[PDB]
Amino acid sequence: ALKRINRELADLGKDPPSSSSAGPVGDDLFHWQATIMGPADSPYAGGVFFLSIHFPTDYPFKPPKVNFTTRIYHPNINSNGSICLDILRDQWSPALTISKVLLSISSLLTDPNPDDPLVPEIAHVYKTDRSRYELSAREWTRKYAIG
Amino acid sequence: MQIFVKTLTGKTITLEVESSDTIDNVKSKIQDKEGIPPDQQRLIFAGKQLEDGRTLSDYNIQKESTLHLVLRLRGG
Amino acid sequence: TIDEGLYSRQLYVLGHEAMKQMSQSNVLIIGCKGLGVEIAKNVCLAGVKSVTLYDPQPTRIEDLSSQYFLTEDDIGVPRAKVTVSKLAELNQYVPVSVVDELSTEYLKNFKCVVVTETSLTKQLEINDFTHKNHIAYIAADSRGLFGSIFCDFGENFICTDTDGNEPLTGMIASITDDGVVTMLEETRHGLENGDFVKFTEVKGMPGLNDGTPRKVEVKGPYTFSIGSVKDLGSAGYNGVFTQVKVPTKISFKSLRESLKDPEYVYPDFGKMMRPPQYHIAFQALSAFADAHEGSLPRPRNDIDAAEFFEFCKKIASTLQFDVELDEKLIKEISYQARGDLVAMSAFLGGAVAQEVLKATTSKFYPLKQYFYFDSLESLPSSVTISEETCKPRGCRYDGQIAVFGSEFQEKIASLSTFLVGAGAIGCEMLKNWAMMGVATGESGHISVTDMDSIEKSNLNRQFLFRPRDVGKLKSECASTAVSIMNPSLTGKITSYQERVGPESEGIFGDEFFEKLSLVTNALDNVEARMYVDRRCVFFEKPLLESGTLGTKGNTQVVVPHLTESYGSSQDPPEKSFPICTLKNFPNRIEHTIAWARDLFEGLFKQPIDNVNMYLSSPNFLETSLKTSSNPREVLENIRDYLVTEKPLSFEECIMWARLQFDKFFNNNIQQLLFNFPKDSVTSTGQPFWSGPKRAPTPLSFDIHNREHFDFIVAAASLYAFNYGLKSETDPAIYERVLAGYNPPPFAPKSGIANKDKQELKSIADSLPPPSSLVGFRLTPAEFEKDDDSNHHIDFITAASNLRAMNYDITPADRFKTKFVAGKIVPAMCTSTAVVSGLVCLELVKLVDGKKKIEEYKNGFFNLAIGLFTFSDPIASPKMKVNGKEIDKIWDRYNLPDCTLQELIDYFQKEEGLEVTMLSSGVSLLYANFQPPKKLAERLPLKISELVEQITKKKLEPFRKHLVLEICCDDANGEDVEVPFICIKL
Ligand SMILES: Nc1ncnc2c1ncn2[C@@H]1O[C@H](COP(=O)(O)OP(=O)(O)OP(=O)(O)O)[C@@H](O)[C@H]1O
Ligand SMILES: [Mg+2]
Ligand SMILES: [Mg+2]
Repeated sequence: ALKRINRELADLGKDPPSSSSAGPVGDDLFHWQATIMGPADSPYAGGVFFLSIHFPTDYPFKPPKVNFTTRIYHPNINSNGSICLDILRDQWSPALTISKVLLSISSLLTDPNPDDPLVPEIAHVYKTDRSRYELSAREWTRKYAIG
Repeated sequence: MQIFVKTLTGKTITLEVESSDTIDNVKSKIQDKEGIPPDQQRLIFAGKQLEDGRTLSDYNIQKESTLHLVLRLRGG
Repeated sequence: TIDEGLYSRQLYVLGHEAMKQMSQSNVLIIGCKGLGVEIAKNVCLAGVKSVTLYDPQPTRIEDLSSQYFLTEDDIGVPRAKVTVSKLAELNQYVPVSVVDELSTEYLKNFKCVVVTETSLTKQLEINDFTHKNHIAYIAADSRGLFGSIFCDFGENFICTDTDGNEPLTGMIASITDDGVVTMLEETRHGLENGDFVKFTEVKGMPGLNDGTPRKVEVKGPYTFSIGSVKDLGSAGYNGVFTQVKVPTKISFKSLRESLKDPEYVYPDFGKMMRPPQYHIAFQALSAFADAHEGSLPRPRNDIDAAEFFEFCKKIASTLQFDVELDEKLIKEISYQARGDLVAMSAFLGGAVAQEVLKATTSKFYPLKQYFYFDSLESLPSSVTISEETCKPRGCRYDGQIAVFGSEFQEKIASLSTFLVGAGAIGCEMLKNWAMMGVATGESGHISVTDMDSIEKSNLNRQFLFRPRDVGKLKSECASTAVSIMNPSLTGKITSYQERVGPESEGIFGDEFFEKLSLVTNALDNVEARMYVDRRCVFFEKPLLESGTLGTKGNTQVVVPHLTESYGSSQDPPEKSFPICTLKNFPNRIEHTIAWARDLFEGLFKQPIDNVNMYLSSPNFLETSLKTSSNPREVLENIRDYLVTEKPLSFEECIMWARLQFDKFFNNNIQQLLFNFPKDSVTSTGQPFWSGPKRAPTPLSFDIHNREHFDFIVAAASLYAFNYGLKSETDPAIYERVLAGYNPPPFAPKSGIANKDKQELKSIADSLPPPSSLVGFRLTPAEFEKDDDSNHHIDFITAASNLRAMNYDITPADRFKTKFVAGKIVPAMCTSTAVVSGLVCLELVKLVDGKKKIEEYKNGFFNLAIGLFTFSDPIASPKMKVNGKEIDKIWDRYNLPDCTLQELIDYFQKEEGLEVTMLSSGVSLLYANFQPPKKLAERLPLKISELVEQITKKKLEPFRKHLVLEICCDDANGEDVEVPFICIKL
């Protein structure tokens, strides 16, 4: 557990992710805070989203718990910050690094999936009235993800 | 060479392997046929648990040999 | 009419029909020694109609070696007479009787006949009768470290269930015109060739939905074939398939026919030449006993060994056995003839009891027909085993001294064991230790810990407890019971009610652990197993692990500096469903049960906790606002459960339950169908509600419907419990109150600044002040499956079935709902007996201090199919550190309480390695990439001071060591793995 977590931390330190920055909270190795920058070619451009990562006692044999702290208007992210990502529930394997999870979350942000949604109302808006979805996403990322 | 794998639940699996194959290849075949990751597979032949990095010929596993795929249980 | 309050865990293994057949079957057991009493105990706990005992032989002292219902005050009394009274207490539904005389014609009253400690001529006489009258016959034998079982269920035995697995079911994607059935994306059917399946909900091929089973030809992990479906249709879309299990006809041979041409069951494939040897050996034992007035060969006697080998030669010649006799093995069988070990008795008794249940239920695959087993690797080699050491001393351990000797008895009597857990395996282990004489010496001791209490469902497989003991601590009851069994254990057992974990290190500290000899786990979760494994690795103590599940079980041994620990391997993890599947798109009853459990928690537990916390913590509002993810939900919960929706009578509870019914089974479905109409399509043109997504339909409340009324009753009762109001059960009041209900109108909402903070503040000030309500609390609901009067399982079942009705899923009953929601682990007494026997067979290997790794065995078994397998433990991996061989698991660095700088310098100079990371527990003490100022602040501090500073917590006075994890790099910059550090405070 500790060996793997420190290996990931050192690997992050050597090569900056540029688009992300994750690290332990205070000195606790099992509670990290990460930052994701909104993709330029997305409604969330120019926004910073904070995520909380909880490594279980059985890491890497159980998935880390990743939640959004900032509020985001996304079809696959609900009000509690839960993320509809397969690799975090049952497809988790002890071979995926935190950087891979951050890349997966960024790819989720750059294009949502309304065909298997977590928030049906936002998915309906996205599928029927795209422009209103764009306006709502920009408003939310301007009044929550900036400042 | 053809070998058989018997699970603790009674299922039987037929694998087409060669005497020079490593245990890693056999575990990958078992994963393909069953979906069990290689790190969670416990294979037993003739009272020896097969370990990664070695070959079948190291355990003298020949054609029509029977292996057992087992697992640990949490109750009790 | 099965008492599900007692057979709860056993019904999940066998079922209602199997136990119904069991409750009408009579079992006769001939012989009341350790093996016979073990079989009778397991059968009485199982729940057969009745048990009859036949053993008129007077009791002897040596019989106490494995007979735990015999005392030293019963010498000279027939064994059955003194055993029936104690066997009659195990289960109140199973009478136990004794017959002083047995006749052949009397055998027709019994469904199964078990024979132990009987000569071969009598066995032939009994089997000649039972075989022709279709009576199940089992014969078991235990000689020292050798055992044998023989089963004969008749020529026309019908086995309805062969492997004991649940039928396989799966969702189809498309069925071609040639019968090629394909599963959904990345889904495995799990079928084998020759299976039978039946289809339902198949679109385009109605013929397949009749229910006629069809042969299966597996063409891969994702597709199979059923034949030609040309006539029924062209192609079928969607649908589900379910496996059909067909009965099998098994034909057995009589003992007389089976002696000449036996059929063997091999418990180990590493030694496949032995069972033919044991077949001759046991018959030679019978002949020797017949030629010596029923006396077996004396322990370690060479004259008797020679005569026995002559008998073996004669029998092998007579039976035309073309096998070369192994003289050493056969004479070993001769030497240990008078041995009577409680571990072998428990192992064989569990196996034989499972066979009896198979006979009486026609379930699972029986042994066919001979099962010869040996544990000869347990024979000590560090002591002198000879005729002088193995002679009887006139004590209760004669049956064990006849195998191991007096010196090994002295070694056993000095053990200082630690048993973690006091469940079924714990009770069996304690019995085995008491019988073996463990810790009865001047320097022996036993410590047992368990924080749980005895419940009604535990009495089905934990035989040390009685109905009078319900509500008491398991460890104390077990210690008292075993002290009753073996009086020499009086004052040599200490019982704790402490949970073993990080919070109990003050009791199970360095001083406690340094005195132990071995640790035995009897737990039921992996977290505690891993913790105890780490503690044993740190203190370098042997560990005995065991686990069971239904009819399956395993046992593992961890030996310091020899094998790998328990935590060096992985097990499959628990499966959790995606949140999107549970929340909106369920397709299995498990999804609806999980949703119903979440609904229970969110309706009766979380709001109550929020209200209680608000009325206790003076500054709860600000902390919740700045901490909770959704403070608006917390404020709404507090308002609703304090002022807005506070009930003043049970009628208001009924109205609230009706409102919740509308909210969760009619309105959310309407909203979902407004967002995704049934005719909607995805972005690729496919229909949305296809495959794993089932289109729901809102429910309209009908009072006369059973599920609706059940939900209303359960919800109203739980709400009244929350508010402490009297709850009625008469349907008249419910029907009278709900008659005058006007549903508020509902229309799905299409959607379409910081002023909301003003609304939040208005809600916050609308709440009554905490000082206005002093001494007022709301009782939360803590989930409890085992109580049938708290409406927990009732509510979960009703909600799950209503949501299934929403999505057209097949509902389940309270039995399956309780199994799924409660995370109940199926359990059996037979599997517990088998695992205890195997663990106690490895224990004597540990006591002897065997060094080679080929002498230890890890065991796995499945009794439903009669599978046993053993394998050597995996040796601990090695590594090269500074050109030295280091054990990767069992080695550590021992350092004083030096400074961080001194530790770094020591590693740089002594080991030649550069330290890059140093952590303790869950904190990072030192890292190479930290800023220089922080390091300069931390470098000159001692390790204890550094840990205290970083964790902001003083070290406890009892803390005598620190465990540090270190990552270091060599001169070239390559990372080299090193063992952990043990700082001595
Ligand atoms: N960390 C622990 N420390 C000590 N004892 C433990 C610990 N975890 C579990 N146990 C005990 O181990 C035993 C497990 O055995 P078992 O599962 O048969 O019992 P149970 O959990 O009470 O029963 P059931 O699972 O049938 O409801 C129980 O006594 C449980 O209290
Ligand atoms: Mg319990
Ligand atoms: Mg349990």
